[PDB]
Amino acid sequence: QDDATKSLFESIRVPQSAPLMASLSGDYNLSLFETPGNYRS
Amino acid sequence: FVSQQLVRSEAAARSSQLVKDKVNECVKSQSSRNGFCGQGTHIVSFAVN
Repeated sequence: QDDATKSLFESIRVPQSAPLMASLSGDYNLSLFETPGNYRS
Repeated sequence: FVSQQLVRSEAAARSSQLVKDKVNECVKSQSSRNGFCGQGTHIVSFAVN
C-alpha cells in the first residue's frame, strides 16, 4: 500500500504549475479549488 | 490456500488486461497521453519476458 501510494503520487505530479490562476485570474468563481494551518482548499 | 489462489487469479487477470493494453498502446504504436507508458514523453517501448 505504501509503495502504491508513492507511485500514485509520483504519477500525479505535473512538471509545470501556475498557482496564480486559482483566484487571481479570470471572471470565473472557482475559489473552491484555491489553496490558502491547512493548505487544503 | 484455495481462497489465496482465487484472489491471486483475479489479480493476475487484471494484470493480464493491463499488459494487453500496454502492448497495444506503447509497443506497436506511439502514445499521446502521458504517464501511461512510463514517465515523461514517450519515445519507444520494448516488451520482454
